[PDB]
Amino acid sequence: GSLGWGLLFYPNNWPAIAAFHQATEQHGQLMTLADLIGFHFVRTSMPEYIRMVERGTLRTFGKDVVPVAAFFSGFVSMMVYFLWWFMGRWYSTTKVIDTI
Amino acid sequence: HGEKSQQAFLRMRTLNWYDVQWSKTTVNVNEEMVLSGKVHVFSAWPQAVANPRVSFLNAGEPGPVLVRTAQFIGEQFAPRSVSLEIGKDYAFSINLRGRRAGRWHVHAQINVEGGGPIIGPGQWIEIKGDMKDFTDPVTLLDGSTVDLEHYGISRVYAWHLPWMAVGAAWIFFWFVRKGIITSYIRVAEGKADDVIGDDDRRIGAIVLALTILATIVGYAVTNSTFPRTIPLQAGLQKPLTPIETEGTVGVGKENVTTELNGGVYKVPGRELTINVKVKNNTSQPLRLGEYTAAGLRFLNPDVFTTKPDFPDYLLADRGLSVDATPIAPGEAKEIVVKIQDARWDIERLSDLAYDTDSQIGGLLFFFSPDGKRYASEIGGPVIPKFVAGD
Amino acid sequence: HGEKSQQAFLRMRTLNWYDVQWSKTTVNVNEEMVLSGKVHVFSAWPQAVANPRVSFLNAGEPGPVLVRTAQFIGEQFAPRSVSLEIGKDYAFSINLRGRRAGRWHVHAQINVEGGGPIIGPGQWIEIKGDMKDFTDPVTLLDGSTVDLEHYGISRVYAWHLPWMAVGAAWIFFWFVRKGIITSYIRVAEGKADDVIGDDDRRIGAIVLALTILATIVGYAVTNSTFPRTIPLQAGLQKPLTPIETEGTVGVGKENVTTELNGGVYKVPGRELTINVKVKNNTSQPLRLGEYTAAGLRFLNPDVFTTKPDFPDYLLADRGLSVDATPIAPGEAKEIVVKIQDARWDIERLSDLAYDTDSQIGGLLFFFSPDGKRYASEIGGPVIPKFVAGD
Amino acid sequence: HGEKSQQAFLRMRTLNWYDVQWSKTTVNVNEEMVLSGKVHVFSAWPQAVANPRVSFLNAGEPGPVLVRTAQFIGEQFAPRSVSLEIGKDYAFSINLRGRRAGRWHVHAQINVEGGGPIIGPGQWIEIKGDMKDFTDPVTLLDGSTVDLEHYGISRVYAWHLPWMAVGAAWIFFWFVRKGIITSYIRVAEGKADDVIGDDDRRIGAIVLALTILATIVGYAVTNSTFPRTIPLQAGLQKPLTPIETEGTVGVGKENVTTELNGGVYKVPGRELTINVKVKNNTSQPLRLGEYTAAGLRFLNPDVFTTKPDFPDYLLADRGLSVDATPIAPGEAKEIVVKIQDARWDIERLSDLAYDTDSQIGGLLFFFSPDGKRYASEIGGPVIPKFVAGD
Ligand SMILES: [Cu+2]
Ligand SMILES: [Cu+2]
Ligand SMILES: [Cu+2]
Repeated sequence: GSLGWGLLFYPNNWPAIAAFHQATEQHGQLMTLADLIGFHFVRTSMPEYIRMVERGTLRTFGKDVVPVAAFFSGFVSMMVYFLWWFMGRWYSTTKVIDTI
Repeated sequence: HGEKSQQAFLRMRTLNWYDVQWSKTTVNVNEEMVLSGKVHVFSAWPQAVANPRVSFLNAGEPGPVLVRTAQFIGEQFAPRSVSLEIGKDYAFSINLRGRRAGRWHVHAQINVEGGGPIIGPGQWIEIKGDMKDFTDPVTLLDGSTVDLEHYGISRVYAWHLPWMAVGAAWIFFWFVRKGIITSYIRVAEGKADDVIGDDDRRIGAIVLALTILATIVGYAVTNSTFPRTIPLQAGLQKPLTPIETEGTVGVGKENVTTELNGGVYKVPGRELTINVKVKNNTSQPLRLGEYTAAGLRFLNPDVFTTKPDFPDYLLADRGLSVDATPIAPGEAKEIVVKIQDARWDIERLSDLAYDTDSQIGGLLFFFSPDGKRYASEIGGPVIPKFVAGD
Repeated sequence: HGEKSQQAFLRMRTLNWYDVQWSKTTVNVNEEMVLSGKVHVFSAWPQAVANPRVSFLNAGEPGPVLVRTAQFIGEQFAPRSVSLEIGKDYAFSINLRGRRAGRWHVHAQINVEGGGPIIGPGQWIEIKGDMKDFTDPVTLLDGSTVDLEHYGISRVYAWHLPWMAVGAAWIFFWFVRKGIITSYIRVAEGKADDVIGDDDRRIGAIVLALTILATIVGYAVTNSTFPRTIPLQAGLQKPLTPIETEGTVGVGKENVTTELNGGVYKVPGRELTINVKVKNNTSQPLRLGEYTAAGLRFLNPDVFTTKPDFPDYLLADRGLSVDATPIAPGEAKEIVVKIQDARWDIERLSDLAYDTDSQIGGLLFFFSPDGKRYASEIGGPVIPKFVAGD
Repeated sequence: HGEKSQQAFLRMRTLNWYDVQWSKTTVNVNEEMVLSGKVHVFSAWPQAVANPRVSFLNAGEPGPVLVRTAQFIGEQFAPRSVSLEIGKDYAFSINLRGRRAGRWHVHAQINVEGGGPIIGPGQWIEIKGDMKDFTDPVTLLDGSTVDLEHYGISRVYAWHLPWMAVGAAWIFFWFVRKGIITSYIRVAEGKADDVIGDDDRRIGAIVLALTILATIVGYAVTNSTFPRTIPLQAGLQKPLTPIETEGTVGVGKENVTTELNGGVYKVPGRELTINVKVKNNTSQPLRLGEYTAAGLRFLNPDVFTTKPDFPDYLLADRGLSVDATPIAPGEAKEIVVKIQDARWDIERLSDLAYDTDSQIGGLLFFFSPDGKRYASEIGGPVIPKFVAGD
């Protein structure tokens, strides 16, 4: 269940997302439209650097950045799932207690 | 706009703002004003604030009342984070296209990594027109144009709302097909199994098959439109080039040097008295004409006989005086400077008594016979005088 | 050897590798080749990668096919971590004794603290002999020699296997003396106590007394042999001395200066076109003869009429051209440079379109009439041209 | 006083201490001695110790046997944390008012952020008088004086002890009003409810009303007394100014340059033999007169014919020798220096064999014909000679 949920995320977002990952040249630099939408419509409190998006590493090999992300998101969602199932259960509790 | 509430001492001992200018204090929707200025990165950068190794230039304004078309600092196009070096000055500018009709108070603004926002000066900027008319636009690498105000929003809804409808079908289906109470009761008794069992599971495997299909389709289509695409472009820009003209603190063969040597401000107040051990160091006689704090200007009306164009608010005409006795060249002189104005109190800089560091910061502006401006940095501990009168 | 897969932009904008040489591309077992070169620590060091304040020089090779006998960088013996400063060049070299018969592709390599490995160039190095014959050796402070390949491994086994056997005795003893099912059943019923109770406990206290004894003994013996011993030697080495010759980026009175001013690479590609604002700055006229990226060389066949000794692979003869019009001294000139080669695609540098920072880095080589080489650093945003076709 | 136990190589390769002086080696209670000196921030700062970017100057002494009246370093009044730049020298001094009668061994001390304490030299300091007599005092901004030794302690007890008594009332009240055992048993049976129920709760609501009222009062009062008050003043001080005189390592046109080029100490030991590749670089002939390590002085009795005033302990007269052959100007010479003294061993510096960095650190002191002192920094790997002995 969760492994699917993990994998399908990016795929099912792509359709709405691709449009904004089209490239523009701005003042001799490359930007995606998205970056630019951000840059344009000014947020008082949102300096690029706060972002927490991919910025490259030496241990990336490929061409693989999304597949690994999604498989990882899948495998971890297994654990979250369990815990949250049993918490769904704990929250479904009809236990009545005697005093406060 | 909240600059008033920030800690006084911090505003004074981080970024020193000067020569801030607004192209036009009125624009039409789509008309393209520009805000610019220069900033000196104070030398004794406070502990409270991250090192400005990672910073970001910004237009301080209540949302996108103006689109930003581009901005530059340290002679770089700076839509990403940039390093500022302690002690240097940088020049910047922001290209702002009017968008929303009103009267907005737009600021120069820089944020430091683990520091927060530092707000510069701000000027009211009357915009007129109808927002309806605002466009961008922008040109792709493929050469085509897109109006950003609208581009892509169609395609989004196109994918989002269908699926939300689908999701809502799935719910209302099973709900009205086997109620809540009905199916609770069933389950609560023996069964269950009345509630599900195939071919409820046939419906499921089919609905699922269509979902995945709908995805592989939606993917391959949106992969055909837009078969280019690049990842978000992020990360710290190459080091900036500071200002080298002239001078411009610690730049050039000639310059002024100011030590702070004692201060006192009244509490409550409006007044500050400081003794300044000036050295000069140029080859012209220098009169001190201006002192800037948090974008506040304090002018010697002996030097500023008139009387600059600069938002109220903000701009004082009592940064006085000396004995107008021009000093050098070579001369080393300690000179009592009184700074008095309601703005010092109005801009909560008298609430320096509340701070965990009773310390002043900022730039001093010395002028020659002719125009020539020479800048030196002033800073250090000032003591409060606790006065009566509430 | 995986350098191909690393992020393009990072490989180009971190370490700039040059003059890499391999003493001998063949060795006998015990025969003592050396790998050396120089590296320039790019100026605009990327966010993604730790500052190289902590780094380590290494031979990039599939295990100990060569023992390393020593290595040096920045004029220091560097068997421990060392600082590299952004903007500087360092020269290094690694003394490598053949050990394992084959054909290995050995690299220059440096790793950064929180960055990872940066792989330099690599050359195949045919080793021959029998591994059996490999020795070291090495000399202690007491004066004696030891063959490292073997030293110590006796004494280890001596102490490890006895105790493993002892461990196994202990198990097999209690196992066959009261079985699993037997003792389970005993315990499962009332008792228990049949299973243990002294003098199972006497065996215990004894086996233990011998164990501890065995330890105090083995200790005091191995304390007698080797009564000297020092703790492992670790920590960051004193700062290095960079190269001052000559020049060698930003060193000396004379030099070239290149600004990047616009770039374009084709996608998919083989080609890069860049406009370079060169200034010079020397006192000789300069022709641009080479460009290095990830250890990739791009040569102007006008300047490299022949045609250097350098692993394939890696070494292109299309870093051309100019109008061969030697520029200066004094001259400031912007000059279209085309770089074209299958190696740029083969080393995945065309996968720069995949990266989060579309940006080039590396060294430019200008030459005088005579030999004299003048090095300037080049870097900055290049744009992709999205092309159809194979 | 524990300097002995700290790791040898670390005390040597961090802070290099010189010209430490104590105003008076005797004082009366209230009499105001002063400890001063200079320190050179070693250039190859060990990995083990935080960068000294955040440090703090201190009087190493067993509690407030001397109040500190003030202190200074890098030409600043330094009651807060300060930055020390690697490779520079700073001068400091501490103003120490006697307080407790005895014979204390008082040190110069600096602590680094993520480092720990570094202890300078220490001198015995006989105090006499009766502590009863010790005062401060100190002046408020309002102009009044207060004896610190006593100020405020009154008011404190005044508020604490009453409340503690109140607390103890509350407890003894309920205790003897309804027992432990009684109330346990009541609760244990049906009730409970016998134990509490209003008007036990009337007592509570009242006691609480008084408590809060006791607070609002005590607040308002203590708000009337002292209606001024500022928050604790904290944070890293503006950068220091190093020593520029003269010189003083890497300062001025003239200077000495010492490389280390091999070392050997005996284990166990008292001896150190090092070859030093001196260069000079001044314009006078230089004789090497002193070598300092962890506050330890090693003197050439050829140069120190007499024979300074300096705590024992600590001060050797066998930092010898050369062939007293004054070297330069211009002359570059490699010179075997023997350092031998019981102090080297007594100060556990011979326990360098125990360290994870067998490396030496410190300052060399060359003198001219006349007085003039020239300082150069020595450091790096020294090898142990493992000699027969305990
Ligand atoms: Cu505002
Ligand atoms: Cu390889
Ligand atoms: Cu002591």
